[PDB]
Amino acid sequence: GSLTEDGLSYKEKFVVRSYEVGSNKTATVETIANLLQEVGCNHAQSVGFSTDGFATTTTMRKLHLIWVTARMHIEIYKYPAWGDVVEIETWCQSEGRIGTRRDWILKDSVTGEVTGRATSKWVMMNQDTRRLQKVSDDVRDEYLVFCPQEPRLAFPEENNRSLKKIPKLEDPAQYSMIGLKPRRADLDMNQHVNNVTYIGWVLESIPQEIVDTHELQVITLDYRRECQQDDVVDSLTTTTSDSQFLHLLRLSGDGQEINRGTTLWRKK
Amino acid sequence: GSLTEDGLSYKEKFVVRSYEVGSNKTATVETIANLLQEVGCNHAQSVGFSATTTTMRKLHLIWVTARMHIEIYKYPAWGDVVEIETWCQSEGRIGTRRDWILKDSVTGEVTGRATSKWVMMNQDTRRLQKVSDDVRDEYLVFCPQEPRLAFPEENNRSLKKIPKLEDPAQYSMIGLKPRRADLDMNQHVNNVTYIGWVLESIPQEIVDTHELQVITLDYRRECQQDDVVDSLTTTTSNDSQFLHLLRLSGDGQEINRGTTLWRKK
Ligand SMILES: Cc1cccc(C(=O)O)c1N
Ligand SMILES: Cc1cccc(C(=O)O)c1N
Ligand SMILES: Cc1cccc(C(=O)O)c1N
Repeated sequence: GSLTEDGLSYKEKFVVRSYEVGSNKTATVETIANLLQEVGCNHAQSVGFSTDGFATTTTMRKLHLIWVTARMHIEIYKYPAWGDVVEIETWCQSEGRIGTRRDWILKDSVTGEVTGRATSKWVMMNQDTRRLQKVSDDVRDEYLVFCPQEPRLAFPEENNRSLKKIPKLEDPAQYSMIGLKPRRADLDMNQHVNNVTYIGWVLESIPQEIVDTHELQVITLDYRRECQQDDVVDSLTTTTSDSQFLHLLRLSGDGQEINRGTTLWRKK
Repeated sequence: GSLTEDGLSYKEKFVVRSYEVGSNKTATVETIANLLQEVGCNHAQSVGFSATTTTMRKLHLIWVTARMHIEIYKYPAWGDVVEIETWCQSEGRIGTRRDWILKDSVTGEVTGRATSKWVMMNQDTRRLQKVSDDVRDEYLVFCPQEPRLAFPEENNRSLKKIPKLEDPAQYSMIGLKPRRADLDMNQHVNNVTYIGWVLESIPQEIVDTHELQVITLDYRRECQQDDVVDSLTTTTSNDSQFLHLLRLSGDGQEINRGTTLWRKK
């Protein structure tokens, strides 16, 4: 990949792998989310944040700070097929003075048509205590120059789906997958559960009959609390409707909420 | 990637991704096994295959992994370019072997090697069978004529009868279940998932202080989408060796057996 001419965004092409596709011989949404992470991490390396940290800035490393996702919203129009080339463009923007947004646009490498778009919100956490830490300036200065000055949104529309508030799923859930546990392949380089794993866990409670006859169009996922290496998760889903579902991930023990989300599915 | 000049092997470069590395910021052995599968699949596409030949598809025959042996000297770091070369070799009526060599794309040094055994099986009855002359003739042209081994030992450590782990196991990870990300395009559990499951029963203290050097894994039966697996490990031994067994949580049916060798970091 490479930075664009103005140095305010990063672009990269990926060839969809054999093990990256599902039943339809097209990329899974988890493969997509992994590619968004990879282009985001290559964008960080191209602006001088080395591979000694997981896309953390130089001042973040001095403060023992890491990045944590607060929200993820992905919309796919066409999933790339096995062997197809997909080009992803990514950029960052501070959101006033609370968090940081990372957006992506996915395109067909040949025709240039937009096949997908994503947006995410990020906050910082102390890697040792695992407490969310407030940005008291200085950190913003270290990366402001790397953001577009004028607002640039992947979802520029008024009242788009990425801005919607998510309610908490009421018991009893219509569908469930219980006793989900992460394995070592689910962890990132900081030994935290990869943000993509929670997408896989939310989708575990969707009935196979929906998965086989419909395609995932939109997923919005809020991250409230991290799942630890020794935690057990329960995935709950209820139909709210195109098929729409409300999702909740909670710890098997005490029932503490870790994620809430919604998904929209289109018939094939 | 591309076939080599003689068309008897296939080569491909890969850039190690952020999500493909572990705590050491180097590729996990599961990432390596996924890349071996990918270059093996691309080799098959380059020679006109599906995996299956014309006569295999008429006889309802498929290829299935019987054994996998991987040895890693240096795991590539996040961002490093790794070049993998792969080829197949006939084993007569027994089946076929697929070998791989991993190299540092910059220096050319061999950083790893792998070998696998494949047997034919009727897709309906699940019965393993000998390779017929008609089937063999359909793929011998794509194999090197002179034998070419990734492990050119006469009495190699890759090939040896793995014993069955005796109960009680020293270590265990129980109730492992595959999720949709663990399935391949045919909705079968990906062969690499079994490596991840075997490694789940290794104590974290060994993982943090040691690097995996050798893994040998036998495949006896496939885990279904609705199955639950138990991973069992016992130390057999600066080097630590373990004996492994994967079995179904219910009836205790064996699905895999293996061994791993680890070296202090
Ligand atoms: C550390 C980091 C940087 C940029 C993107 C991601 C992501 O997972 O999408 C990520 N985890
Ligand atoms: C503005 C900006 C661009 C590329 C990467 C980062 C980062 O935090 O890794 C970042 N903050
Ligand atoms: C030599 C060779 C290359 C690629 C695939 C096959 C196969 O039969 O699946 C094979 N036998």
